[PDB]
Amino acid sequence: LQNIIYNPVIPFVGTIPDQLDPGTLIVIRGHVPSDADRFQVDLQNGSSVKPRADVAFHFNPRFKRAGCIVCNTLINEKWGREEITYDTPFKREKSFEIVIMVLKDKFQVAVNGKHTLLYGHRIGPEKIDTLGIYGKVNIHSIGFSFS
Ligand SMILES: CC(=O)N[C@H]1[C@H](O[C@H]2[C@@H](O)[C@@H](CO)O[C@@H](O[C@H]3[C@H](O)[C@@H](O)[C@H](O)O[C@@H]3CO)[C@@H]2O)O[C@H](CO)[C@@H](O[C@@H]2O[C@H](CO)[C@H](O)[C@H](O)[C@H]2O)[C@@H]1O
Repeated sequence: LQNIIYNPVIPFVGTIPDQLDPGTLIVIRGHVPSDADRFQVDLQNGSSVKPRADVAFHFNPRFKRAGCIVCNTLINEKWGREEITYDTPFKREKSFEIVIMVLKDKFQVAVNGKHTLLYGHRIGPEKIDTLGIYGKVNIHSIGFSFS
C-alpha cells in the first residue's frame, strides 16, 4: 500500500495523491465506538464547505435498529436517490477493514474480506481528489493502491 496515513484525527479531510483509475484500491482500517449512530466515508470533488463539495460516493454505515449502509451522491448540495444495503457487516465495538475498488462504471466495496456492495458512478471518478471521513469512527490507517 502507498501514501499511508496513520491514526488520523476525525473529522479527516485529505487530498488523494493520485487518480482513481480502474483497479485503484482505497483501504481504510478502523474501529466502531460503542456509542456510534453513524459514520461516513466521502469521495469528494475538492474540500469546499460553502458550497459543500460534491460527493461522488457517500458510504454511510448506520447503526440504529438493525443497521444498514446508505450510499448516495451529492451534487450542488442536493442528495440523489439513496441506495441502501441491509446486509451490513459493521458493528459497534468491532474493528473493520474497508476496501473500495474503483471500476470503470462503479465502485465495488469489500468489508472484512467479503463483498458488500456495488455503487454505479454518478460523477466521473476523475473528479475525485479528496477523502473525507466523518462521524463516530476511529481510523487506524488509510492507504491506496493506484493502477
Ligand atoms: C444530519 C447529518 O448527519 N448530516 C450529514 C449528512 O448526512 C446525510 C446523508 O447521509 C444523506 C445520504 O442520503 O442522508 C441524509 O439523511 C436522509 C435520510 O437518510 C432519509 O431517510 C430522509 O428521508 O432524508 C434525510 C435527509 O436527506 C443525511 O442527513 O452527510 C453529509 C456528508 O457526509 C455531512 O456533511 C459533512 O459533514 C462533515 C462533518 O461530519 C463535514 O462538515 C463535511 O464538510 C460535510 O460535507 C452531514 O453532516
